[PDB]
Amino acid sequence: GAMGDILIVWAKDVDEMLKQVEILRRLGAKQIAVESSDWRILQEALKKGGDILIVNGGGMTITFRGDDLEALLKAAIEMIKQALKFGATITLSLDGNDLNINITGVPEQVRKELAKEAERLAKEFGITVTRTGGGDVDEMLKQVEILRRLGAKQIAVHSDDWRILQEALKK
Amino acid sequence: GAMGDILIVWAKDVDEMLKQVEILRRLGAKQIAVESSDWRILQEALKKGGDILIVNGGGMTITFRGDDLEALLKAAIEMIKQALKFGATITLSLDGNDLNINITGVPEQVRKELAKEAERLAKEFGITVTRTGGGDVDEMLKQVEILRRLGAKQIAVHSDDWRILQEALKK
Repeated sequence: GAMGDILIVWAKDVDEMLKQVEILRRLGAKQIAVESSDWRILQEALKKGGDILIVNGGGMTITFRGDDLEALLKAAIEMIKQALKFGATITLSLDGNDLNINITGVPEQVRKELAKEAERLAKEFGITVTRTGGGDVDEMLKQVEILRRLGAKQIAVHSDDWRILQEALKK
Repeated sequence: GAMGDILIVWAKDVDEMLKQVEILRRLGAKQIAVESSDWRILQEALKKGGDILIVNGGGMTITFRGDDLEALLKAAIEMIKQALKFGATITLSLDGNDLNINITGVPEQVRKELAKEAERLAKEFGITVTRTGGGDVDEMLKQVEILRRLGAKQIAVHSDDWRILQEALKK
């Protein structure tokens, strides 16, 4: 199209991913790359005819959920400060009662610490939290090979995510 | 490679982009997609042999700079709350004394408001701020065509960015 070749659709839920693709296809979108921490969502993207994927190999998605946006923001702000200080790249967006946080570029131990901190903040601010993705480098390698077997043509990795995974592989 | 085909490198400075590419190439990285709000950085990516680009068509990058990280975080947190409430996707990362904020998925008027708010917060917290990118839909279309003339093979747009730009084109 006039604005580009590929739209990037981010998802942490397979049904929300399919809803977003349908909206964009109705607006005349053609090629769609799906970005997700959930390997199953990337597999669904391939099943439905996508072949460009963006992974979260070493990181995870944290989703705070609640009626009170000010409570979600208080929890997210503590996650932002801690994650940034450890050298993370963090992406935030609102979707109804969800505040979605995609985290990359921290070692596995630090990400597990952040996941535990998310659970503590959820309890502190009277909200719920879900984790999407979060695995080790061997699982990342295994799941990338599965995506290729299922017909992925282009798999993209955030450079900070890749550098963390390469460091984990050397160890 | 074993972890994927493409690394995504984000940049708001052309020299930092080239530094990151060299680091990754030394670690054995091959294909690199460059993501930037600055069309000149995307043009440099093509000049140096890249052909995959990720734009920020309707959004912008805001960079707070200062010695006091707690001051940068105070300014960034006000930007996060305001941008999220308007329906933005925001990506944050630290790089030395810079706090980088990539904003997509808000209409042009709201983005201009956020840019003015960034200038006010910089003054309030005794830090500096720079804007990278930020243009209208006609400029976006013009610059995408220039990237294609300069040999771009795949141009990706965030779906929220694309939906804002499509809405601006209908108007």
